[PDB]
Amino acid sequence: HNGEQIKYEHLNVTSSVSDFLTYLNGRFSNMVLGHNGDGINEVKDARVD
Amino acid sequence: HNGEQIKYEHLNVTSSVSDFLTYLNGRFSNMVLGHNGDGINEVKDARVD
Amino acid sequence: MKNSNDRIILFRKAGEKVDATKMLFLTEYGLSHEADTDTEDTMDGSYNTGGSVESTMSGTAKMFYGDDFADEIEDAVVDRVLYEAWEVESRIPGKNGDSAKFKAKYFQGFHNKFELKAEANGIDEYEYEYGVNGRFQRGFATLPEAV
Amino acid sequence: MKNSNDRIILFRKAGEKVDATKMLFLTEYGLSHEADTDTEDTMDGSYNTGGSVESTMSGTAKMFYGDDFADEIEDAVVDRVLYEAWEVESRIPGKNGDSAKFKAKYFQGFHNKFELKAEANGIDEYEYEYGVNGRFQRGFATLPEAV
Amino acid sequence: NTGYDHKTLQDRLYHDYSTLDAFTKKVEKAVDENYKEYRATEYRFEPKE
Amino acid sequence: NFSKDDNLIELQTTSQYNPVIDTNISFYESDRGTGVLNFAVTKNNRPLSISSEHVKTFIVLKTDDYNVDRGAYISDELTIVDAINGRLQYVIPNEFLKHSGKVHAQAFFTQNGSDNVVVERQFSFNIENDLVSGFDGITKLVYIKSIQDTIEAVGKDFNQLKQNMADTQTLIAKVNDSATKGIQQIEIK
Amino acid sequence: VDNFSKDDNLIELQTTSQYNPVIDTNISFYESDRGTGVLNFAVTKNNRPLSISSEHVKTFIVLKTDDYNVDRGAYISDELTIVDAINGRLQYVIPNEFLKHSGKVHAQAFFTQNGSDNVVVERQFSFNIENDLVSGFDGITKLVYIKSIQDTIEAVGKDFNQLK
Amino acid sequence: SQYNPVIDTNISFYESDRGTGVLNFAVTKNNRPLSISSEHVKTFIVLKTDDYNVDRGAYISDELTIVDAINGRLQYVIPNEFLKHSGKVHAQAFFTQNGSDNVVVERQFSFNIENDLVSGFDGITKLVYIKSIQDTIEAVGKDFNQLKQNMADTQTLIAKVNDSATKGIQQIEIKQNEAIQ
Repeated sequence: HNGEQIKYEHLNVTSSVSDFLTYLNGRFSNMVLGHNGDGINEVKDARVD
Repeated sequence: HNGEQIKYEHLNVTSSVSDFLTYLNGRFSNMVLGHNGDGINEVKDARVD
Repeated sequence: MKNSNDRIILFRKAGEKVDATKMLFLTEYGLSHEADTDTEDTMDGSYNTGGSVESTMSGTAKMFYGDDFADEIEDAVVDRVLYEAWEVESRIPGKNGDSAKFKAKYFQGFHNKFELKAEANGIDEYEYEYGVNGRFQRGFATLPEAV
Repeated sequence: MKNSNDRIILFRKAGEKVDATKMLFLTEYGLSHEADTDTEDTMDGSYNTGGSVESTMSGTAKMFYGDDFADEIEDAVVDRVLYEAWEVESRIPGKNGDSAKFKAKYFQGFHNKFELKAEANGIDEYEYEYGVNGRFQRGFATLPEAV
Repeated sequence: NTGYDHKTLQDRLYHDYSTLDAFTKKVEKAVDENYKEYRATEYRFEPKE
Repeated sequence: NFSKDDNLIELQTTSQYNPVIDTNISFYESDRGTGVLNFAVTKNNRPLSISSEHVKTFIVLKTDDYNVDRGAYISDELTIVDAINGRLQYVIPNEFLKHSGKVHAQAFFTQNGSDNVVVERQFSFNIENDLVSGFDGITKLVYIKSIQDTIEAVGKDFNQLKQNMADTQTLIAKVNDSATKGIQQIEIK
Repeated sequence: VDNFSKDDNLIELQTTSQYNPVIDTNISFYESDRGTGVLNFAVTKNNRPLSISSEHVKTFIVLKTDDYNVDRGAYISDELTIVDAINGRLQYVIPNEFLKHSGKVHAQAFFTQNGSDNVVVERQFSFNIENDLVSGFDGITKLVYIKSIQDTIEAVGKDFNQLK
Repeated sequence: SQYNPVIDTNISFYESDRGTGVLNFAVTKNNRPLSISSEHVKTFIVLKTDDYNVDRGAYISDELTIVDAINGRLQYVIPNEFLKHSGKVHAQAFFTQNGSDNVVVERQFSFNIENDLVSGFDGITKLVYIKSIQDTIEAVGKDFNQLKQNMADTQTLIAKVNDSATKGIQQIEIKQNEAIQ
């Protein structure tokens, strides 16, 4: 089977495994090599629509 | 199926799902994180979609 | 680190359940396991045959007056009676409830050879070769008379 | 220029991935490669046949109380289990990123023979012959416990 | 929005986005299905039936 | 490129008595800005990911002839490259080379927020002498480049904050100029 | 506990009355970690893990440097911070202090019965900790640099308060 | 649960300094007063008043005065301008032997200095040893990072004041790009 096929069902949530694994890898990559800082200002700016 | 019978291709990176899960678990058990602040890592994790 | 004389070596006939004894005045004792593996060639590669293993042990000892055991051995080699022997290493007791019995190897087979030898003005020495006849089992065994 | 005792020699069963150990108290260790080439004659000339090569290594060592490895060997020769061994020369590290691991030869085969020997008032010595079962690979390998 | 505390905002954003995406995807799937059904019932050039 | 970026040493971040090792790395005296040490960190057997955001890594370096009247020692930061793979490199300084012979090194990491640190190997290292010499840097040099760069960066941050606070008065002029240029571009086309 | 410590040591502390002389553990900490020294003890009765909970036996570990003396040395007894009450997994974080006391350090476990004076004690071990170029190398420059940063903060604070 | 760091080096604070804030410290090396010299050792002291917000900070840093080396005493005369702050002045002393040992003994303490002179010379005094190059940054790292974060807060306030008009620039460019259509 191709990885896009198989379904990963969490609570009330449907998604493949390939997409989920890519999302896990992207999370790891962002948490590691993603620049950070001024989180409070980031949130207070994200408050806008 | 026992995992190894599955394909997983992304960004011209073909591999088996059962191997990629081990790779992710490895990267997670080797990931390092610092107490940058009171939510900096949290927002950095949320930065993906 | 083990002085050879620590190795204790017993024999007895299978039929005589009660009987027990030990070999005395060993000078040189040697065990052996001989694997018969002769690969026969193949076009695509080679295969290593798994053959039988004729294990045997040879010991030489002395022969004194207060013992006839060696005579029992030179009897068995001829009469081809079965025997069973115990290669027990002393100073190595059990682990839980087997302390009185020390580690040993047990194996049953025949005595394949007896050869004694004399030398003017010297004690006569008898050598024996014993074929083990199969797999040698492990465990612990108890000595007689605390020696 | 290499003192023999620099040669370090390890074994382990293929199945037991985690397991690792080393041979101790070697006295004489000898490797061997034996080429079987018997030319059969020809009218116009002669041709040198290229035959198999049954490489094997024989080592003798001593046997003490804080070790049973030699017993595992005398078990394998009988049970004819597979093993794999490492002839690592210490004081010879990698070249780029393999310094912790020193040069070695790796080969997998069976133990073809075990023969121990005793001698009154002396430590018992066990010798072993190991068949390599094919080509011996090269590279570098890491020691355990820094020794 | 469905009343369930998560471990992190990332998990919450993921679940909500996936719910919305599945909803919009189910909607367009139903749309395409109805359109194909109408095209069938209009044209209907299957001699085998 | 021309540089000695071929070497590579692994640092096992494990508590199993990883002893000192002669990495067999012999730069030369007349080598400036081209002596590089490629470190690859490994947690237990596979590479330990890293980042300049969460943690901050430094290395200590000390010649073997280190005395009070003559020696050498430093402690300076790293240059993480391919962090996810647990890889990084260190550009050898220029003043340290003048001191030749054996060298001991070390690489220690500090996790932000907690200041709890980690020390990996305490490995060895070599440096040789060449014929381009004659000047003697006998004066022992000991400078904590980490805290030195810290104070320098704090000063530069204060200065940049001052410049930004000064520019805050120019932002209205920027807005007006941008609006005027937009109106001009509209009236043009 | 975090995913940054060493935590590459699995010690098999078996409650066997037969014999458990000593463990000359192959382990080091380099004296400069001082923030993450983790010991992952296992527990077994004969060959299987134990099932110890908080309501059940409480845990204790005693640490003692090699050369302990009322004037010189180190000795303490603290908790274990149980991880898994099923497989007997006990992760103990070493204090910030002993890692400053270079050299060897012996240790031992201790299990108290929750609700009775009965206790149990496990096999010893010795996790040496070596010296490091980080915990040495000078006895002036550190003071010089702390003084320099103090002067810099005391100075820049004036301009900072001014511009603020 | 006792401790015995093997450096046998301590820097004690005389309780008999209740007058005129003449901080008279003593040194003990192997339970012995260590003879010091200007070159043999080095010293340092930092004092910060109670938690003033930013306005009145008695933040002083100065070396010591060798009153008696052979006896092992170190005097520090409190500046009159400093003791005006009647707030509890936290204090950090640092002594360093430079005897081929990386010992930098630090003493954290405080008292209740009055506008006239040192008063209430109490407070649970602790001591530490800087035996590693990471806490030299962490020794004064607390207030250092505090001021760093204050500077960063002012910087982000300035950045928000600037974005207030950068957003206007964005609105301008977008409205113009829409009008040209």
